Amino acid sequence: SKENLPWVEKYRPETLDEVYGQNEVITTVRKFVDEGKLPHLLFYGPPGTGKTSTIVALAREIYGKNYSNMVLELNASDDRGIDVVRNQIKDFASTRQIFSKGFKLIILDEADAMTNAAQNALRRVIERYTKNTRFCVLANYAHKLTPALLSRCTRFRFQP
Amino acid sequence: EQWYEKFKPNCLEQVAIHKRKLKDVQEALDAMFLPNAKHRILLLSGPSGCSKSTVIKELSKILVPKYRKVTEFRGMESFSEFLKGARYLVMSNLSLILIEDLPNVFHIDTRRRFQQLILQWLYSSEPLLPPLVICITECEIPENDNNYRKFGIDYTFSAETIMNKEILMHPRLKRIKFNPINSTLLKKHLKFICVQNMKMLKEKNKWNKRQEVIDYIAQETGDIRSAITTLQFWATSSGSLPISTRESTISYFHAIGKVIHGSHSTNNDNEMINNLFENSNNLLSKEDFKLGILENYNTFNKGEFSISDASSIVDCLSECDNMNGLPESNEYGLREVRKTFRNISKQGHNHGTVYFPREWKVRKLQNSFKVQAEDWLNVSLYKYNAVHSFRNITLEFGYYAPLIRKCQSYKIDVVDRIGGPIE
Amino acid sequence: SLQLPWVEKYRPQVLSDIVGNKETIDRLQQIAKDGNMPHMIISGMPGIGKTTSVHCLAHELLGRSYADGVLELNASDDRGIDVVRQIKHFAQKKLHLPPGKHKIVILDEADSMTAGAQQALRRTMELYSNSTRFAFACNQSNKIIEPLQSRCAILRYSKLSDEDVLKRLLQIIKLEDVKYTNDGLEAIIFTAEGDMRQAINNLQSTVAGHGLVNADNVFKIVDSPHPLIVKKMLLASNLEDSIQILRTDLWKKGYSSIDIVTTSFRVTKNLAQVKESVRLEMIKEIGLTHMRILEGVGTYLQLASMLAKIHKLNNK
Amino acid sequence: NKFSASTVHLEHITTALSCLTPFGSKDDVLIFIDADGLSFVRENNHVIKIQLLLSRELFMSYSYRNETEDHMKLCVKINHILDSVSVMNRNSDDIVECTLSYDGHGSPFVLIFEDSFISERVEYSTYLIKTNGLELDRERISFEAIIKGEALHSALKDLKEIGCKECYVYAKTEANDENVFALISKSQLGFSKIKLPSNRSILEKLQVFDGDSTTVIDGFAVIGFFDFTSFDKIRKSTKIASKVLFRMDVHGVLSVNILSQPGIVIEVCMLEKESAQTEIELLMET
Amino acid sequence: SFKATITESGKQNIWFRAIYVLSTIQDDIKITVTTNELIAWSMNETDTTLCQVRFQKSFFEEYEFKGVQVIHKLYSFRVNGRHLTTISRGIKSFTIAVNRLIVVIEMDSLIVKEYCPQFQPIKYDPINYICCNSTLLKNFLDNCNVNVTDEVKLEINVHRLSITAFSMSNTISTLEHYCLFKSIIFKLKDFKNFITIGPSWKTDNISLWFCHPGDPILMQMQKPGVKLELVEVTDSN
DNA sequence: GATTCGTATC
DNA sequence: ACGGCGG
Ligand SMILES: Nc1ncnc2c1ncn2[C@@H]1O[C@H](COP(=O)(O)OP(=O)(O)OP(O)(O)=S)[C@@H](O)[C@H]1O
Ligand SMILES: Nc1ncnc2c1ncn2[C@@H]1O[C@H](COP(=O)(O)OP(=O)(O)OP(O)(O)=S)[C@@H](O)[C@H]1O
Ligand SMILES: Nc1ncnc2c1ncn2[C@@H]1O[C@H](COP(=O)(O)OP(=O)(O)OP(O)(O)=S)[C@@H](O)[C@H]1O
Ligand SMILES: [Mg+2]
Ligand SMILES: [Mg+2]
Ligand SMILES: [Mg+2]
Repeated sequence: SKENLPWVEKYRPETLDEVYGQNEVITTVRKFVDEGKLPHLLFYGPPGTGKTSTIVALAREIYGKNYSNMVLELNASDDRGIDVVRNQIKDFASTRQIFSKGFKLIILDEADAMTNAAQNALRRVIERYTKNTRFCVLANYAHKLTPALLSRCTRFRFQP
Repeated sequence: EQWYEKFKPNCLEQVAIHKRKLKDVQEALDAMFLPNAKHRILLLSGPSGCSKSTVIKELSKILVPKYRKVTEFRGMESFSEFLKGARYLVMSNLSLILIEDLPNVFHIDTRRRFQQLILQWLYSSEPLLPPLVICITECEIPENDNNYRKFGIDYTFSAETIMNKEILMHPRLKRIKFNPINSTLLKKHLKFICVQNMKMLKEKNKWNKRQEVIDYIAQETGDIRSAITTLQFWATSSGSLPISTRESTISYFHAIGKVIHGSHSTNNDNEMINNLFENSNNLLSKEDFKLGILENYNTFNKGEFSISDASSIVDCLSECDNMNGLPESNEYGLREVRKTFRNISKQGHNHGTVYFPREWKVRKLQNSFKVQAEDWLNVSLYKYNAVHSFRNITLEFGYYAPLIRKCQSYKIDVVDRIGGPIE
Repeated sequence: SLQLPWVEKYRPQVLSDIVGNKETIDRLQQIAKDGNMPHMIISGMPGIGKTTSVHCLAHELLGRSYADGVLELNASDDRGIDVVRQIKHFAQKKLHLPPGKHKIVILDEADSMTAGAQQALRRTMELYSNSTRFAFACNQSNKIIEPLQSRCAILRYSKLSDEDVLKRLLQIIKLEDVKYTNDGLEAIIFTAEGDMRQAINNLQSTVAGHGLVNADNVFKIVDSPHPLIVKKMLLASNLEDSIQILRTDLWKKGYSSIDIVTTSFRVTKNLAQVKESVRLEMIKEIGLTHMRILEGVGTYLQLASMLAKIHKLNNK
Repeated sequence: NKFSASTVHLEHITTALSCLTPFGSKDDVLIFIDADGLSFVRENNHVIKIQLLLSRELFMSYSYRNETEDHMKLCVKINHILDSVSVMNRNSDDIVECTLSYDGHGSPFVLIFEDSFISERVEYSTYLIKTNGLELDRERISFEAIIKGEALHSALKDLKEIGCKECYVYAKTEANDENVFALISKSQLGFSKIKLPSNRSILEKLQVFDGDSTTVIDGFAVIGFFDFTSFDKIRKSTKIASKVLFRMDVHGVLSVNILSQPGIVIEVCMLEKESAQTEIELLMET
Repeated sequence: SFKATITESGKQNIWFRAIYVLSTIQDDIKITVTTNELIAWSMNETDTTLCQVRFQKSFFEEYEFKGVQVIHKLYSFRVNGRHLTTISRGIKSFTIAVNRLIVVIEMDSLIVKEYCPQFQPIKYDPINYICCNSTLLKNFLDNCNVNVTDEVKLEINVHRLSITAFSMSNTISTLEHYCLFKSIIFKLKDFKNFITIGPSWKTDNISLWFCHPGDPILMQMQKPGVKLELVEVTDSN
């Protein structure tokens, strides 16, 4: 089951307790979760620092058993062109969250590989449906993201 | 309504156009209203807001009710149906047809259809046709959303790229290029507007300080419409709101001249270069610009500068050519060229004239050489069971093989140097 | 799960609550009252109020007809030539507006539109100028074709100063009764770098994390702009200090080498008090390092070599 | 074989597959195998879900010899199945006996077509499983309408022809037998309305509740703002529907129940947009 | 002010086909309004064709009448052809009335559909004889594709009448009222549409009035309560 | 932007 | 059953 997995995947943190090294960002996001308001987050740092683990554990302490109906995770393995942003993300954001755990979450892992047109179109999806959804952006290289996208996202730096 | 719509000219004398250009347009138009007029089309090209269509409207409000309205198009084959019914406007329907509305030319298919339909118009066998006029506004097309097409009409929206050479060269097509409105006309008209609004400008207390802005605007833009819009915005304002007018794009040779000689507006090299990259990165990011720099850096002092400077310039260009298409490469090359030409520049230099690179001619000649070599190869393969690599054709056979195949003929095969002789 | 973020919770609803661009905002209020708003193009940098001012203008102008009067289109919506051929029915619509009022077509992010769409927008702006007006909002005005800029009045929004950022932060703080100190707010403004949205986000994060907005708490969760650390590294006298910055404040902090190289390129472009020959030599060295990084060698030794070459070309 | 089902009425499974096409045409399909019947589940963008069910009574043989687990789940692509059955239906006029089969986890989904002379056998590769959270609360229904299939299909076709970028639904029953049910569309034409009749042959039953499915009140209407992209996904299913049941709760979930004539049962769950309300009320009071 | 209702099958069909032809002539179909008739008509980009269809008050079950231009009062308005051609696309009662047009549809299944298309007030803008049968021209014209053939030649002779869509051609023996008291060339994309309006209200003669090559040609058809008119220009020289 | 020719005007 | 609704 979980005994035939590589140690890099077998020891993936499941709660924010098990994420070590990054203390300030973890404390801040825990307080954000408890206070009930979560801004549009942007996680930046070297590879293998615990960004995906942190956001996934946060979205498991924010939703629970509905972590599969409230979180939409898109990454580089999926097409994220202009049509994808205009249709899939827009329809996920416009729809209602069945009231479950307040706002819905959208995790954009490896956003540095996204085209500039998609990032530019995502600007008016981030700030229009912010009342229903919160976007999280994970990236290793900040130079590939438009400055407008960086403006509307709260930057948390994952140190080595 | 808006000053550029309320103070529109009612006669030609209120039109902001040069006298000579006006004469050329008038004589051409009148000649196009003749039963059998050599010229069938009148392609007016130029920057935006140069009275390209204002003058045409005024002129067709005089010429039309003399040999007989402007019937403007409204932009796949819809333009075909429009032009299929734009030919019946014959005598008693003579109505100068103006095509300021360009059927979408950013789409390959309808661009080709536009070109091939205007060609059919040019080669029409009908004995009587209406005066056809097309207005094209030359405006650099900004950098798209990663568009990898990077085709011709994805850099500049110009007549050359919308039409094909044949169209623009057809004997029956007359082209009259238009120039930005000169500061003389701009001041002359921006003052007429002020003597029509001196009332509000007086109570506003700006009627006194009106010639300052009338001159700054006349020196900042050649666009009459933008000038009037800026004047309206400044006049209706209250405070010291900054006077900002639209921004125009430099030309290819204009950019080359700015890189080589510089600009009088700015004596700062860094600021000028940075602004050129910011506003013009759709040309400074094309290899033809570096080829133009290489071809025209000898037009400084007519080519009477030290050889060390030329060596440094060309060495830097070669070094930046192996930096890939990186942004730093051009910023280094242009900066080095400008530095080199700044240190050597003085007073007393009768600079030369710049020219476009001849690389396209070399590529066409290379294609011709390839076409020549292929025939030789297949002839040999069918007549001598001989396979020869193109490298050996370009280094040995191209010269020896025709000499032998011609001299043996001297006593189907090639008798001339493959691809023409070396000069 | 009921609170909205302070960026959206405190978005201005009236033109009087938009800090900065004093003259431009006053002009906008005058247009709101007088009417007859011209075609406008609003440029500037992120976080200055180019959309919070166009929406406020449309509100205060149309008013009760803000539902049948403001056709908002942005990058998130399809804006091809076909859409521009939604923008024609809206213009042809007749609505009984108060005298001097016109319908507004807010095309947010007009810099991302296709050129065919703009070439058709010219037709719409020419045939229906007497009933509807267009308000383009963009970040770079050159991305709008010159024929469209010809018909519009260009209004350029400058960077927000420290005073207009401090005033809005004080308003938000008094509304949110958070605790602060002068140094903390100064640090928030310093890290904002003329961005109101980033300043609000940083203040919200500092309040949530700790509660007291002082220098230490702000700087332990918000980092000083790295362009400024790149500039400090590139202007060092001797190579010891430059490499020291490169390591401590850029490598051990988690910044990627490619990010450092790109930031160094921009810093060199905008650097002052350096000769043109020195600047172009540094540009060449940075370009070579960028080439090496893109080819796969993303190592700290390459950046150290680049700094060594920069110092070598500085000292001679 | 842990599961085996045989049938000759292949038109039923063909209609099941053509009723699964609207929910995207190249993606993954979930098939749930249980003793009661055979069910296909599809989900799109986490906003809409379809669930067709082929009962045991539709097959002469339905073994389900699996004993370790009560239900079996497998994920297979739909493009493969569509592209196969498309060329298999070339000679559909022959007496074909379809045979479904599944041997458990790690084994392919078999689909044998025997014509008594040729026995075509296809093994569909099964993929890992990424679909119930999108279900309305049964104790919170705000309105329950039973509508005839043909009328709803005609209304959906009309809305398609009008474009219908956005759609609205109304459910008001006034003091008398004033059952009002309408499908308003935000289209190019403007604000278009399709009102279902109050007669009992088209609208058999309309009942509006106060979010508890027990207390019936009159004079209040429940408004549903739905994206017509998702709302058109039920058109292909209503084409073969005898009666259609509409149910929506206060959480903004519309559950379309389609029954065919025994035939096939289709359940579609649709999410409501964030959100014009006063315009809706003023247009229908007019 | 206006309220008109259509409550028959073929009448709805003729209304639909006329509306579609007007929509395919111009994007915005133009309808003027008279106390005794309903006038619908269109225009061309190059001002070449003029198709007008008039519906008398006897064509509607009720024709109550209570922008405005006097000449008798007259309301003229513009509405999108493509939008209103889908509204008129079984129907029991088709009611049209009037700043957005009002049209009511009541299906035989008691389904009532409401539409509110926007309309724009505007101002009204108002030899030899041939009486050939419509169907003989219909079969030939339906066999002509607009893309491949654009012009039609009308050569009228006392012996016979031959029409050539150019060079596919057909001949009709001399016709009922070929009063000469010639050669005419005009378009085709609208002629087929006009000749196919009429044969929609099944319950069929077209009139060609032309004078000179430079003069327009008039087409007229007759219906119990519908009037059909088409004017097209011909090559001058 | 540079050169050369050609005006128009003070 | 036949007409209409790749560059
Ligand atoms: N702080 C941490 N505590 C414990 N394990 C960690 C931590 N950070 C990373 N890991 C382990 O490293 C693995 C990879 O880290 P991830 O968080 O999944 O990826 P990442 O850190 O976001 O790097 P990138 O940018 O995605 S390549 C995890 O599955 C964990 O097993
Ligand atoms: N004195 C003047 N002379 C000429 N045009 C004037 C004058 N005063 C106002 N105008 C207006 O300025 C505008 C100039 O438009 P044009 O130059 O004719 O169009 P254009 O050249 O195609 O510009 P673009 O490229 O389409 S934006 C028109 O609307 C004129 O009515
Ligand atoms: N002048 C201003 N005064 C006060 N708050 C402002 C101002 N400008 C922006 N904001 C804040 O910034 C957020 C709204 O951002 P916008 O003004 O829409 O940014 P923007 O100028 O449109 O930049 P882009 O083009 O969207 S990246 C809200 O949190 C506002 O409170
Ligand atoms: Mg990751
Ligand atoms: Mg013009
Ligand atoms: Mg904005």
